[PDB]
Amino acid sequence: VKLAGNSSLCPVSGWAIYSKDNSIRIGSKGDVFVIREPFISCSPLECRTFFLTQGALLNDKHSNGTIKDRSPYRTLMSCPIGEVPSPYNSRFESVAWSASACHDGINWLTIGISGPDNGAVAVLKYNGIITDTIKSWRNNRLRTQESECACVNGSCFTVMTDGPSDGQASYKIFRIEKGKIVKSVEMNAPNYHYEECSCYPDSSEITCVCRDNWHGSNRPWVSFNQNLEYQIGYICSGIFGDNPRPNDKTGSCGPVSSNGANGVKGFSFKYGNGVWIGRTKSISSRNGFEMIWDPNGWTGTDNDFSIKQDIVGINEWSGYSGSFVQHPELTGLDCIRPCFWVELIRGRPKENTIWTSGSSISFCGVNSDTVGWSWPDGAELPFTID
Amino acid sequence: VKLAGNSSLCPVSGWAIYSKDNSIRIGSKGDVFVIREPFISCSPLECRTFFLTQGALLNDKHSNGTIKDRSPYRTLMSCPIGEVPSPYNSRFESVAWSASACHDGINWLTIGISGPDNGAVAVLKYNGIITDTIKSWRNNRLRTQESECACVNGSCFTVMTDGPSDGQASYKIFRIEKGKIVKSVEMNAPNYHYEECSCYPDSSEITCVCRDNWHGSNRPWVSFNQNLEYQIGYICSGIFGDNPRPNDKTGSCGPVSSNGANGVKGFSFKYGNGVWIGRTKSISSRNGFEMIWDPNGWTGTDNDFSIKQDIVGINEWSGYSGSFVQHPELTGLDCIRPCFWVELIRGRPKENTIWTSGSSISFCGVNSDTVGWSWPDGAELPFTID
Amino acid sequence: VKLAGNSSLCPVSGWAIYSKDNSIRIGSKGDVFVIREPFISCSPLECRTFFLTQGALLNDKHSNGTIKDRSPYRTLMSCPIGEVPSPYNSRFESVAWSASACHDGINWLTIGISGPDNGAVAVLKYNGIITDTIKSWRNNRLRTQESECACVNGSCFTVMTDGPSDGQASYKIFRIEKGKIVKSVEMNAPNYHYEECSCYPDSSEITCVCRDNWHGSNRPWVSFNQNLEYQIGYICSGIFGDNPRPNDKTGSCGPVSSNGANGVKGFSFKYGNGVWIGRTKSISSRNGFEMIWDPNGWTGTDNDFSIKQDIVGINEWSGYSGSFVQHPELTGLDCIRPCFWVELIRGRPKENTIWTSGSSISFCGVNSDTVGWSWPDGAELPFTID
Amino acid sequence: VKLAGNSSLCPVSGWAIYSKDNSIRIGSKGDVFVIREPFISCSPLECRTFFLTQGALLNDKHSNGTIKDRSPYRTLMSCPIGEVPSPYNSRFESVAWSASACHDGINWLTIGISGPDNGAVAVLKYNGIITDTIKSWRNNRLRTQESECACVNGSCFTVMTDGPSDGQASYKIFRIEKGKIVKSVEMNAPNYHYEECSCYPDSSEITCVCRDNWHGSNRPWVSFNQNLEYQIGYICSGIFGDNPRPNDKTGSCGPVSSNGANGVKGFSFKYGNGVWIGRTKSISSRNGFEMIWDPNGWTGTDNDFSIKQDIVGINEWSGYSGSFVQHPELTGLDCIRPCFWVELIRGRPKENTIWTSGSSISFCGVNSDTVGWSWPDGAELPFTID
Ligand SMILES: *[C@@H]1O[C@H](CO)[C@@H](O[C@@H]2O[C@H](CO)[C@@H](O)[C@H](O)[C@H]2NC(C)=O)[C@H](O)[C@H]1NC(C)=O
Ligand SMILES: *[C@@H]1O[C@H](CO)[C@@H](O[C@@H]2O[C@H](CO)[C@@H](O)[C@H](O)[C@H]2NC(C)=O)[C@H](O)[C@H]1NC(C)=O
Ligand SMILES: *[C@@H]1O[C@H](CO)[C@@H](O[C@@H]2O[C@H](CO)[C@@H](O)[C@H](O)[C@H]2NC(C)=O)[C@H](O)[C@H]1NC(C)=O
Ligand SMILES: *[C@@H]1O[C@H](CO)[C@@H](O[C@@H]2O[C@H](CO)[C@@H](O)[C@H](O)[C@H]2NC(C)=O)[C@H](O)[C@H]1NC(C)=O
Ligand SMILES: *[C@@H]1O[C@H](CO)[C@@H](O[C@@H]2O[C@H](CO)[C@@H](O)[C@H](O)[C@H]2NC(C)=O)[C@H](O)[C@H]1NC(C)=O
Ligand SMILES: *[C@@H]1O[C@H](CO)[C@@H](O[C@@H]2O[C@H](CO)[C@@H](O)[C@H](O)[C@H]2NC(C)=O)[C@H](O)[C@H]1NC(C)=O
Ligand SMILES: *[C@@H]1O[C@H](CO)[C@@H](O)[C@H](O)[C@H]1NC(C)=O
Ligand SMILES: *[C@@H]1O[C@H](CO)[C@@H](O)[C@H](O)[C@H]1NC(C)=O
Ligand SMILES: *[C@@H]1O[C@H](CO)[C@@H](O)[C@H](O)[C@H]1NC(C)=O
Ligand SMILES: *[C@@H]1O[C@H](CO)[C@@H](O)[C@H](O)[C@H]1NC(C)=O
Ligand SMILES: *[C@H]1O[C@H](CO)[C@@H](O)[C@H](O)[C@H]1NC(C)=O
Ligand SMILES: *[C@H]1O[C@H](CO)[C@@H](O)[C@H](O)[C@H]1NC(C)=O
Ligand SMILES: [Ca+2]
Ligand SMILES: [Ca+2]
Ligand SMILES: [Ca+2]
Ligand SMILES: [Ca+2]
Repeated sequence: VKLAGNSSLCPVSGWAIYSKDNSIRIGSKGDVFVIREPFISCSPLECRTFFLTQGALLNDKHSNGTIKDRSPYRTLMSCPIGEVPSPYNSRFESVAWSASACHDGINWLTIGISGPDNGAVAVLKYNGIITDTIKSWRNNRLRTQESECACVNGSCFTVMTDGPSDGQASYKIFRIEKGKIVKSVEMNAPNYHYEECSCYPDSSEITCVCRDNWHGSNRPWVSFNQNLEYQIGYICSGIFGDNPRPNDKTGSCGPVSSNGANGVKGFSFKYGNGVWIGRTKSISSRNGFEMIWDPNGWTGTDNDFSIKQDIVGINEWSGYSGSFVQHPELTGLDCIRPCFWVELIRGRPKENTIWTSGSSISFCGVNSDTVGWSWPDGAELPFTID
Repeated sequence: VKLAGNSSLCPVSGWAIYSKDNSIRIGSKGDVFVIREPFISCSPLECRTFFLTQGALLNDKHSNGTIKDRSPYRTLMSCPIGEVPSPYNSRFESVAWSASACHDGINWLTIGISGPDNGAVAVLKYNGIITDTIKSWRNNRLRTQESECACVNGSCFTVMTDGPSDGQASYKIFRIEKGKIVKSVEMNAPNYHYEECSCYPDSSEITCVCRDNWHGSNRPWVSFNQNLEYQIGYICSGIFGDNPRPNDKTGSCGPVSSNGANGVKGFSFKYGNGVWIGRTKSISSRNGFEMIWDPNGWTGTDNDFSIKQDIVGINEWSGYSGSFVQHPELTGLDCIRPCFWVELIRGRPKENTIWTSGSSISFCGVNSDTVGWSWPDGAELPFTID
Repeated sequence: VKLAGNSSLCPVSGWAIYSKDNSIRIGSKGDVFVIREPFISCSPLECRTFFLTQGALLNDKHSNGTIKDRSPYRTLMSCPIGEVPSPYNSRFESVAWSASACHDGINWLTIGISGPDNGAVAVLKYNGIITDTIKSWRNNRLRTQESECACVNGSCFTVMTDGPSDGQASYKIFRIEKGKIVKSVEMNAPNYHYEECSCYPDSSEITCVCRDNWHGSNRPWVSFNQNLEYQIGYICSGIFGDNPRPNDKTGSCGPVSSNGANGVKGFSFKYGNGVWIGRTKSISSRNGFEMIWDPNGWTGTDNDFSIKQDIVGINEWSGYSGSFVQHPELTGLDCIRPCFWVELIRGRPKENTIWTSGSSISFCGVNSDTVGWSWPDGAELPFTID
Repeated sequence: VKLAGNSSLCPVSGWAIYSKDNSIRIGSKGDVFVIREPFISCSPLECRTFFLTQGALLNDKHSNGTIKDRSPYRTLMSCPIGEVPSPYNSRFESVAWSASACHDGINWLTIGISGPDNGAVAVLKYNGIITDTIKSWRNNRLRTQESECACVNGSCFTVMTDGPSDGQASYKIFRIEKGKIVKSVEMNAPNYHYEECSCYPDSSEITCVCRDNWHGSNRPWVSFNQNLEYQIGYICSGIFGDNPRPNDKTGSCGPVSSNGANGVKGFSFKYGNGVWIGRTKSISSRNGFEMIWDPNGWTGTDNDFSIKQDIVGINEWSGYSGSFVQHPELTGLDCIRPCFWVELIRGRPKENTIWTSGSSISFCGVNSDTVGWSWPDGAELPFTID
C-alpha cells in the first residue's frame, strides 16, 4: 500500500548506528565498485543503498580518476544496506551522473540524469520502466539530489538545478506520480543557491536542506506542500552546517558569505524552531562528522547548542551526507523516523592514490540511550594499484 | 497471462538511455564472461540480457580467440539488464552457438542451436524444459536471430536460415506454442538473403529486419500474420542500414549490390511509409552508432531524413545491434514500446589483443525530450593477458 | 504435490543436449570448486546439479590431490544446472564423501555419508532437516549411488553397499518416506557386485543399473516394487557398458569376468527386451562417450546394435555418468522422460597436474531430430598452480 | 506463527554432523570474510550462520590482526548454513563487536553492541528495524552471548554482562518482545561470573550455560521462567567444561578455582540430573572437541560418564562453541531438538600468521545411530599474505 506521509517527524534525542559496509577495506581484495554518493532509501519491505560508479572496481587500472564526473560510463546502482557495492549483489538502476530515488509504497522511482553538459536529460523510471523525461532548460549541467526524494500519499517530490555552481542558477521543484511529472514550479529565489538537496516528508509536507555553492557557508532550505506552494530560507543557526565554513559566530537567516564558496552535500532536520544539524568536524576540510541539536537554530542566529553527538573522529575522513526516512508503513511507529548516511571518502584529492571512493555508515534517530564515537572508513592506503 | 500483441508500436520521437553494463571495464579485474550478442528480452516482470559465451572469462588464458565461433563450448546464458555477465549472476539457458529467446507472458522460450556444421540441431525450451527440436534441412550452418523472437496471442515466432553466407540460402518462418513447433513455412525469396533477423510484434503481426550477407548493403525484411502468410522486401531508403555499405545515394527496393558483401546484425522499425533506422557511423568498419528517422524511407527511395540522434561517437567501437519491445502488459501503456540494444565490440580483429568481447547499451523509445550523445565502452586495451 | 511415478518411460530415439557448465574453463580465473560426481536431480520447479568437493577451489594450493576420497572435509552441495559450482551460487547440502539426492514432489531428500571407513553414518535430510541415520552394518566403507534416488508416490528409494570393492559385499535397498526409513531389505545376490547405482522410476517400479567392481565388465541391475520385492541380473548385451571392458563379443546374463576388475559409474535405460546403453568410447580408459540402442540388449547376448549417437569424442576426457528423470509433474508429458549427465574428468591420474576435477554435460531423451557430436571439457591444462 | 517453546528437549543419544563450511580452505583463493563467533540460529524456514567481521578478507593486507577486538569496523553478518561467509552471499545485520540473534517465529531479532569501552550501546533490530537500545550500566565493556538467544511464546531472552573479566561483574537477564525490552532483572550472583551465555528454551523456560573468566574452570548456569524468576549455579560434574581447566577430579557445585582464570565460550544441555557436556580435548589450549554424557553431572559431583563421542581430534584446532535449537515448528518433531556448533580457530596466537579466523562445523542431536570422528578445519598455513 502507498505511503500516507501525513504524520510528523519522530522526536529524537540521539542517533543509533544502523549500518557500516566497510567497502574499501573489503574492496582491497574483493570485487567492489569504485563508488560515490552512497545514499539510502527504503521500501516498505527493505532499505537499499544507491550509489554512482564509473563502472570500475578497486585495485584495478580503470579506477584511475582521469575520467570526469559527468561521463557516459556513470551508472546508478543499488545494493542491500550494509553490504558492499559489488557487481554480484547490485541491481542496475539507471545510466546517470546525477541521481535520485524513492519508493512510494508500491514501486521504486529512480531519476537518472545523463547526456552532455549543455543538454542533459533526466530519465524517470517507475518499477524499472521509463515513464518520463526532462531536458535541461538552462543548458548548464542539469543536476539533482544525490539522495532520496520524498513521497507523500502516492506523489513523490524532488528538486533539480540548472545553471552555474558559480552564481545565480535556476531551481525547480517537481511533483511525480507513478514516474510521471504531473506538476512543476520554478523557485523565485534570487541571491539563493540550491544544489544536492536532502528532502524528507513531514505532516504531508516536504522539507529540503541543500548546499549553497555560490556564497553560502550555512545551508539553504526549501519547504512545500503537495501543490508545490513553497517557502524558502537559510538555516539561521551560528552553528554553520556546510564545508568549508568559518568558525561559529552569530549566524544569519540569509546566505553567510564568509567561506561561502564551494560546499558539501548535507542535511538537517527541522523541529519547530529547532534543528538537528549534521556536519563535518573540520571547518576547511572534509574531516570528521557530528550531530548537533540547536533548540532554536532554525529561526535563531545565536551559536548556542545543548546536545552534541560524535559520529566520525576529527582526524578521520568523511564527505557527503544525506537524510533518509523510515515511514510508519515500515516501522509500525506513529511518526516518521529520521535517519542519515555519511559517505567516508578515501583517495584523491586528499591522499596519494590514483582513485577516489567512499565508504558508508548510517544512523537512525531514536528516543532512547545512544553514544558518541568514531566509526571511520578503516582502509590502509595506498593500495596495490597505486 | 498471455501477451496480447495486438496494439500498434508507440509513436517515438527520440531514444532515452535505458541501460549500460560497463562489463569490459569491470571485467578487467572482476569475473565477467567473454560474451557476444548481448540481446535483451522482457518478461511481464523483468528485462533480461541474453548472451553467448565460449565459457571463458576476461583476463584469463581461455579467452584466447583461437576457438571457432560454432564450438561445442558455446552456451546461451542470461543476466538481469545492466548487470555484468558474470558466472555468479548469470542463469544458464542452453548450449548454443546461435540462439533466440522470448517470453509469451507465461513462460520463457529459448532456442539454442548446437551440433556440427552439417547437421546442427535447434533445441527449444519452454520454462527451461526441452519441448522440441529442429534439424538442419540444408546441412549448412543452421542459424537464427541472435536477437529476441516475437510473441503474439500465446504464439511466438522466429526465422531460421540454412545455407551459405556467400549466395542463395534457405529461409524459414516458424510458429511456436508452449515451445512446440505448430507451423512452419519456407520463404520463397530468390535473390534475397536473410540472416540474424530482428523481429518485433505490431498489431497482431511480426516484422523482421535482417542482414543480407550476400549482395545487399540495405536491409531485407519479412513480415507475416499468425498463419505465417508473409510479405518480403528490402528497405528502400537511400539511408543504408548495413555495414559495410556505400555512401548515401538513391536507394533501391531490392538488394543494393555496392559493398553488399558481408554485413552486421541490425534492426529497424516500420511506421507506415516511414522507418526508424539504427546504423553504424562508419561505412567500412563497425564504428559509431546513430538513430535516423526517415518519414518515407520504408517505401521511398530518396536519402532525405528529418531526425538524427547520436548514440556512439564516430571513433568509438560499436558492433551488433537488435530490437526488443516492451508490451503494454509490462508498461501499462496503450501501445507496444520499441527499444533497442547495441553491442560494443572490443579486441580482435581491430585491436591488438588475444580476445574479443562486447559491452552493452540499451535505449527505449519515448515521445518526450531526449538527447544525442556518445555512450562508448570505455575499457583501456590491451589487458594483462595480452 | 507429490510425484505419482506411475507412468512408463518415454519412447526415445535420440538425445538432445540439455546443459554444459564449462567449470574448469571458467575456474581457471573464477572461484570454482574442485568437484567430483556432478549428478543432476529435478524438483517440480527446477533441475539442480549436486556435486562433491574437498572444500577447495581451482588454481589454489588446497586443490592438491593429497587428500583421500573419504575425508572429513568432503561436502555435498548443489547449484543450478549449467551454472558453475561456485561458493557464491551453491547451496550446502550435507557433509558427505558419498551421497544421493531426490525430490518427492514436496521436498528435497539428501543422503550424506561421512565418518570413518569402519563405522560410516549416512545422514538423511528432508527439507534441510535431519530426519534419520543409518550406520555401516559391515564396517567397510558404507557407500551409495553418487546419483539421484527414485521417488514413486511419496516414497523415495535408494541402494547402499557395505563391504569390499574386491569381492563379495553386502547390498541393501531402502524405502524412505519424508526422510525416514520405513523399510529395508538385503539383496540375496551371491557372485554379484553392486556399486554406485543409477536408479529411476518406471510404472510404479524402480530400476537400478550399477557398477560391478569385482569381476564384471558388463553392468549389474536390480529392480523392485514399492514393497522392495526385487529381481536381479546383468545386462546381457555384447555391447559391454562398463570401463575397463573387453572388445565387444557375445555377452552374458551373468558377470563378464574378462577385464571385469575396476569400473566406472554408469547407467542404462530398460525398454522391454531393449536397452539404451551409455558408455565410454575407449575400452581401457575413461575417454569418449556414446549412446547405443540395442533392441534386445537387456535379455539377449548378441553384440548387434541399430542406433548409435556420439556424445564425447574418442580423444576427449569423460568419466562418471548417471541417469536422471523429469516427471510428468515437471514436463506436462504423459510419460517419465529419461535424461543423463556425463562427468568430464580433468587432471590426475591421466594428466600432469596436482589436482582432479570434472566438468558437466547433460542430455534429455526426445522423440524428434537429434545429432551426434563431441562436447568435451575444453580446458587447457596444466594450470597456473601446477 | 509464534514459536510455542513449551515442549521438552528431545532425548539425544548421539550427534549427527549437520554442516561444515570449509571456509578457511576456500578463503585461500576465494573472497571470504575473516570471521569469529560463527553461531547458528534457525527461523521456521531456514538456518543461518551469524558471525563477526573486522570487515576484512583472507589473504588480504587488511586481515592484519593488529586491530583491537572491539573496533568500530566490527560488524555482525549472516549467511546460509554451510556456505562460506562471503561478501557476495552474506546479509548485513548490525554494527557490533558483540552480538546475539534469534527468531521468534515471525521475524529475526538481532542484538548488536558497539561504541566505546566505557559506554557501549546494544542496538536491537526486529526485522532489520531498530526497535530499542540498552546503554552500558557499569561503563565497562557491555557484552552479550556471541550465540543465539532463546524465544518462547513470542518473547525472546538474552543475558548481558557489564564489568571486568578479572573479578566480580554485573549480569542482567532480559525479556524482549518485537525487539522491545519489556522486562529486565539484575542477577544476584556474588562470587559468580557469567560471560558469553549459550541459552536455549525447554518446557517454557530458558537455560543458559556460560563462561566463568574469573575463577571458575567449570561452567556457570542460570535458568528462568518468562517473568525472569531465576535460579543460578555451576555444573557440578567432575568432567570440567571450560578451557583452560584442570584434569578431571571431584567436581564442585560452585566455581572450581584450579586453572579458573580465563576461558572459552561453551555450552551444555541439561536433562534432569544429567548433562550433555561439549568441551575441548586439551586442558591447556583450544585443541580437539568431544561430547560427553554424564547421567548425574548437572547435580552430582563425581567424574564418571556413560557416553563419549569424538568431534575434533586432540591435535586439531578448535575454539568457541555454542548451542542452538530447532523448534517443532521447523522439524515437525514432538520436542525441541538440541544442536551445537564449533568454531575452528586458525592463525594467531597459536600459528605463525598475521591473522585469525574460524571455520564452522555443526551437529544435531538424534536418537538414532551416530559415530565419533574428527572433522577439522584443514587449511594449510601459513598463507600467501603471511
Ligand atoms: C592514470 O592515467 C594517467 C593519465 O593518462 C597516466 O599517466 C601517464 O603516465 C605515463 C608514465 O609513464 C606517461 O607516459 C603518460 O604520458 C601519462 N599520461 C598523461 C596523460 O600524462 C597513468 O599512468 C595512469 N595510471 C594507471 C593506468 O595506473
Ligand atoms: C487486444 O486483445 C485484447 C485481449 O484479447 C482485447 O481485450 C479484450 O477485449 C474483449 C472485447 O470485448 C473483451 O471482451 C475482453 O474483456 C478484453 N480482455 C482483456 C484482457 O482486456 C482488446 O480489445 C484488443 N485490443 C484491440 C483489439 O485493440
Ligand atoms: C593462443 O593460442 C595460440 C594458438 O594456439 C598460441 O599461439 C602459439 O604461439 C607459439 C609461440 O609461443 C607459436 O609457435 C604459434 O603461433 C602458436 N602455437 C600453435 C600450436 O598454434 C598463443 O600462445 C595462445 N595465447 C595464449 C595461451 O595466451
Ligand atoms: C602437494 O602436496 C605434496 C605432498 O605434501 C607436496 O610435495 C612436497 O614437495 C616438496 C618439494 O620441495 C617436498 O619438500 C615435500 O617433502 C613434498 N611432500 C611430500 C609428502 O613428499 C607438494 O609440494 C604440494 N604441492 C603444492 C602445495 O602445490
Ligand atoms: C504448547 O502450546 C501450544 C500452543 O500454545 C498448545 O497448542 C494449543 O493447545 C490448546 C489447548 O487446547 C488448543 O486449544 C490449541 O488448539 C493449540 N494450538 C495449537 C497451535 O496447537 C499445546 O497444547 C502446548 N503443548 C503442551 C502444553 O505441551
Ligand atoms: C601488520 O601491522 C603491523 C603493525 O602496524 C606491521 O608491523 C610493522 O612492521 C615494521 C617493519 O616493517 C616494524 O618496524 C613494526 O613492528 C611495525 N610498524 C608499526 C608502525 O607498528 C606489519 O607490517 C603489518 N603487516 C602487514 C601490513 O602485512
Ligand atoms: C494519516 O492518513 C491516514 C490515511 O489518510 C489517516 O487514516 C490518518 O488519520 C492520518 N493521520 C493523521 C492525520 O494523524
Ligand atoms: C490522499 O490520497 C487520496 C487517494 O488518492 C487522495 O484522493 C487525497 O487527495 C490525498 N490526501 C492528501 C493528499 O492529503
Ligand atoms: C497415475 O496415478 C494417478 C494418481 O494416482 C492416476 O490418476 C493415474 O490414473 C495414473 N496413471 C496411470 C495408471 O496411467
Ligand atoms: C499412492 O498414494 C496413495 C496416497 O497415500 C497411497 O495410499 C497408495 O498406496 C499409493 N498407490 C500406489 C503406491 O500405487
Ligand atoms: C488468440 O488468443 C486465444 C488463444 O488461442 C484465442 O482464444 C483467440 O481467439 C485468439 N485471438 C486472436 C487471434 O486475436
Ligand atoms: C503466551 O502466548 C500468548 C502471547 O502472549 C498468550 O496469549 C498466551 O496466553 C501465553 N501462553 C503461555 C504463557 O504459555
Ligand atoms: Ca557553500
Ligand atoms: Ca551486406
Ligand atoms: Ca567392472
Ligand atoms: Ca574459566
